[PDB]
Amino acid sequence: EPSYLYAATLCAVASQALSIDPARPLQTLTLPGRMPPAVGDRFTWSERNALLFDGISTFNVNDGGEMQIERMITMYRTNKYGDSDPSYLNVNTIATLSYLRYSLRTRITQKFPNYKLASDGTRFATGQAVVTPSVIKTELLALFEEWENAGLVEDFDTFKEELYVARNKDDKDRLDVLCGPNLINQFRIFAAQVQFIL
Amino acid sequence: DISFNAIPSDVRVPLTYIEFDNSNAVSGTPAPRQRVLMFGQSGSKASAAPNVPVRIRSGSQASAAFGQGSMLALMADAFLNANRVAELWCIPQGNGTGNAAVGEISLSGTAGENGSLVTYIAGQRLAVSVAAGATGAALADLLVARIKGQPDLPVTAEVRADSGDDDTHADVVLSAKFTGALSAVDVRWNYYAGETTPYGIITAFKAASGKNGNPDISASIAGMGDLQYKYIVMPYTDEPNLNLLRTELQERWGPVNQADGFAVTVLSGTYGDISTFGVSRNDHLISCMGIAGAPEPSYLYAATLCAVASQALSIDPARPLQTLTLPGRMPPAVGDRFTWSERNALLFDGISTFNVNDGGEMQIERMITMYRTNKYGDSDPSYLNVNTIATLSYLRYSLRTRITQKFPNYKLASDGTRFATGQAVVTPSVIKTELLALFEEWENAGLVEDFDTFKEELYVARNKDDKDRLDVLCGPNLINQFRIFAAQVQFIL
Amino acid sequence: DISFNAIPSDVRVPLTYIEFDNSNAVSGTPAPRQRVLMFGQSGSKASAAPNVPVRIRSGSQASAAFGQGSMLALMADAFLNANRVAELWCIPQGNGT
Amino acid sequence: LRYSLRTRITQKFPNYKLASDGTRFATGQAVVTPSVIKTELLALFEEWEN
Repeated sequence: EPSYLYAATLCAVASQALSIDPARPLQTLTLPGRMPPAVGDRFTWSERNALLFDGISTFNVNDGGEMQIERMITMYRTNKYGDSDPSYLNVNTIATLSYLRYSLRTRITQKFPNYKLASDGTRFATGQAVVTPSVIKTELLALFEEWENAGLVEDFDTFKEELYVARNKDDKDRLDVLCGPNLINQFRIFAAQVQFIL
Repeated sequence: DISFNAIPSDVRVPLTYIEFDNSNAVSGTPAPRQRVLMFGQSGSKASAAPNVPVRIRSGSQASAAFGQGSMLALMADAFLNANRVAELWCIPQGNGTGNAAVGEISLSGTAGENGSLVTYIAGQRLAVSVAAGATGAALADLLVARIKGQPDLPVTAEVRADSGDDDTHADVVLSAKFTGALSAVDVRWNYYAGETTPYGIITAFKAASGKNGNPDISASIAGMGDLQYKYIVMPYTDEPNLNLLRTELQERWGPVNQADGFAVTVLSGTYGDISTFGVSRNDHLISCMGIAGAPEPSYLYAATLCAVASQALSIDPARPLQTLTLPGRMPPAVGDRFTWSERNALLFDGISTFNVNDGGEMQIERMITMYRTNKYGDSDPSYLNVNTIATLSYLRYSLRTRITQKFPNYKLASDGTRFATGQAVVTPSVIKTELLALFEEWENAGLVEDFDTFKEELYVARNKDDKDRLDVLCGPNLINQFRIFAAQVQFIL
Repeated sequence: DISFNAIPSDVRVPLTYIEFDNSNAVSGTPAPRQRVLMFGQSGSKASAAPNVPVRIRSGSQASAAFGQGSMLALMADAFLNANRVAELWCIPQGNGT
Repeated sequence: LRYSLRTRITQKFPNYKLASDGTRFATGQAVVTPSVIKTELLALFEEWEN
């Protein structure tokens, strides 16, 4: 079949998997109703691994004429000055980054409109709309827990330690927020050494 | 939130949605199916394609497809008579270098009594009625008629006249249907007790000189297949074919293919040859049972040995094979059987040994691999037993089957992660508990030993170099067979 | 972290990889096989060439291989009647002046 | 004793990487500090002390 049909079906199943769970690996999902390449014209294990190194995603042809997904990877292998960066290797990484940005944009634009930021020592009342760096920091930690129950952010203690929310000393009316992504990782490869004792 | 599949989080139709998940369904591990592949040889007029794996379910079908009387047909018949449940594959190898003639039978003399003559060729027994006052030419004609009457003989025979002044003496020339290093067959007279030859007949067997060459297993391995192929019989015993099989079996034994195998062979020859072969091979994926003076050819014993081993180790891998019998396999004649010292020396060489029970039944003393030294020159018992190899293969199969089924596509995280109750997240602690549960499972099954050390030495950790990987280092402490049993009385009077 | 033998590190294909290693696979020490070599003399038949080590397994085979009534025939006969389990090797020394 | 210890050293520690005692080697990493070899030798000494 022509390439665009495979592209359409793969995008459909990928959208399903990533919308149901952004950080779920697309390892065993199948392309429904798509004819695989004939036997003797399929990449072996070594070819698939080499292609995954090069940047092109792979696919497995399981028994029953079904076409799976294997590892969807983004064509990102070279850092800015040459080098080799895996921070965008998994499509799950970029998808989860997009989901986190979406959720944080929604929460900030919903819970904090028309508020008035102030220094942490401000004696703001209970109902008054004032958000100190400490208040927004606690809100961010609670929100991080809110998408920690549903996975997707792995560690918490390192996130709390490295979370740096500060008032912008120059100019005004913006919180300089720097947070380690602490993105979760997908169970892709299992390596086990038996080392029998006898 | 439960990690769902095929239930979008962006659904708002109020109809209920139920999902069937095939993960976390099978408990324990399914018992592997018994797959045995025999690298036999096919004679002429064989309708099966050489160097192509073919499934065969009946001995007659194997003979029809692989050529009638070919050694592969006999191997298949022996295997099927010794084992039925095991799924059987076979790959013919065509024919190899070497002359097609085996030897000559000189049946000279003049009948003195009115008895019978029995000739045992390739194990198969042939009976000829001996009439009183009959010459040897008539008996040779009757014997060659008997040989042609039995298609299952790997060798076909033709009568040749005296070519001399004498008249009674006549020759029976044998010619193997398959041309290979195993084309030579064993010919004897009066094997079973109570049988005897008449006084007049003088029997002799002139073995033709020449060492034939086994066919190369090159196209056979290049198209062997990708199935499990638990056991791989190998009638051939020369260096290059076994080296090729070593390369293939060591590639399979590695973690990049995950499919395990074992190469069961038999050698028939002088004790020195068997000992040299055993000390020279040194491959911990191959086993051999040396025999001397075997009435049947080597491959016929190899088929039954593989059948019995496959059944007895698929029933329970760690269970030894001290008593498992070889059904219908003719033992060597008394006086040539290995004594206790010879069998112990063979067990310390690398060649497996056999015990002949009262009545002629053959039994397995101890079947072992060829592992006798480490990478260094020092000795090593780690891979000594075939049971160790079978149990390790089963353990790898069990662990792979459980891991690829319970955690198909999950998300790894550190141990201290507050994921949901039903969320599909794997942590080092989760994998440790899962591995401990599976270890208890096969300990209750009875394939392993002490659990405290397994729990203490089980180490599961995320790879700091590359993510999306879990590194697991465990110690199973395999269960050990009963083997010998030494006791000192220390009686008190 | 762990040094995995024969497992290809730096790999991407999603599967399961399991390897067996003999490190920490032997307890105590394996039982050393006892081997005895004799520097005896042979004559008469002496089918085996002198100064050639022969794994001899029986007294009759020694007599037929080292000549009847030779030093090595008697020595191997005496040894094998005392310790059959040991692995034996004989080296004939030809003839002495 | 030499036979047993040669077998033990040639089997238990092939392709390892020794280091000073204060090294921060991981649990599974192939590192044998002098202290590790000392404890292993004492355990082996017990193994042929029983």
